[PDB]
Amino acid sequence: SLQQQVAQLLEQQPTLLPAAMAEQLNVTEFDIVHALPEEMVAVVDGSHAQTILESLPEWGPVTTIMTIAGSIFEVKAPFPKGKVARGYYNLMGRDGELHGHLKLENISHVALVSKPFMGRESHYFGFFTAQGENAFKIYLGRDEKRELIPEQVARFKAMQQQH
Amino acid sequence: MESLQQQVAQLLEQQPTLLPAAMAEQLNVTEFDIVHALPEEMVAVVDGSHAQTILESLPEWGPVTTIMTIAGSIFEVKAPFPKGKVARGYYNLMGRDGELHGHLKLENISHVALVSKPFMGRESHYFGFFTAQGENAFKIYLGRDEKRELIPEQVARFKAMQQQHKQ
Repeated sequence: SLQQQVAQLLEQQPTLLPAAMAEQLNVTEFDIVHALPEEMVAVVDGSHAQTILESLPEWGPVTTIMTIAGSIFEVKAPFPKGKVARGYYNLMGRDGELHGHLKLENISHVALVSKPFMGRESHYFGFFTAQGENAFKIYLGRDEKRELIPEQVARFKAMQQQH
Repeated sequence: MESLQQQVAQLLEQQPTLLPAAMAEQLNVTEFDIVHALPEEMVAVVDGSHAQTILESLPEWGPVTTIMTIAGSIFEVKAPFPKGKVARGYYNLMGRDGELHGHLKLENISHVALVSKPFMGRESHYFGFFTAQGENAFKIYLGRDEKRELIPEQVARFKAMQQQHKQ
């Protein structure tokens, strides 16, 4: 299939994030995610990710990344809690946190993903669409030092196969 | 069959709550077309070439709310605006604590709008950033205090800016 059809580049062409390889292979970033090595990804049913999202505050510091029009926005803070109101998954941040409303209903799939970049591991949650597009991602937060909380990564790997 | 301007004004008086994106769906146009069709007093449109400059002025302003929309999900950052420096591909943001971090492609912003349109029945102002396609990349709303009111300084500054680019 595709995974096999191009694992040449990863990580022989190291440093290639899924979104960009999508272009070389002309398939959704999700297609790449599916095509990633089993070690690398942990694909999940996308329906009602509000509970996985609800677990997020416990984790600690995280970085929330959304990219629109080629601009990248990231907020480095603990994930907000949340409640469902007016049909959406709404805000629950108090300070320096993330707001405000998340239509998760349009999220078809969630992929827990861990791919090392530039000689360094990288672990995040990738949120997708039926279209396969990448709505946004949650990268594991980091200490004062450049990388990750040791407690969190354990949860990340613990996710596969399931808790 | 009226001008887009007339359709939009009509839409204002009949459905004030409607956001310009929603309006965009309503009349089957890009968001820039509505914002540009808004009543003359209500909006200034400045070249995207000046985008950077405007952002460079914002860290002084104080706390603002940067909002973006992806896949029906809306994301808001209530914080002051980070200073920035152009490196490699982008205008890179230097965020501290609560401030937002990122890399903005100011080259792919063809237009910047200063829009004074009431939000949820209240006084509201925002900077809109538009691609060449006419889609709204992101918005920067003027900040509110704890008592839910705007900040006099920000509104004075923003109004003066509108006035400038109104020629």
